[PDB]
Amino acid sequence: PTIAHGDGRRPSKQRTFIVVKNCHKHHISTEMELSMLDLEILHSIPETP
Amino acid sequence: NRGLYNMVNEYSQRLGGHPATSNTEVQFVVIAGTDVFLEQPCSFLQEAF
Repeated sequence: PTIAHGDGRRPSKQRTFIVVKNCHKHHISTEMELSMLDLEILHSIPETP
Repeated sequence: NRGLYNMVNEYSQRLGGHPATSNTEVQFVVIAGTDVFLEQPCSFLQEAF
């Protein structure tokens, strides 16, 4: 909005501001090691205590 | 020289006459006086600090 005046100035009209904001995506990745040995142990079946 | 009360009314009511402008590199004289407003007590009693 805008005040009306009494003196002689160039009166700014009914302004309207369109403003936009864009999103930011964030990626995160860490690497964990797992050996082949314990994985191949996991893929088997146990029979001995 | 119109009187003390006349000078006090002349100080507060309007500009005493031809002050500096606003937000410009070099000081001009403001002529329209649309959106500037100031008082100048140096011009009121005619001395400088």
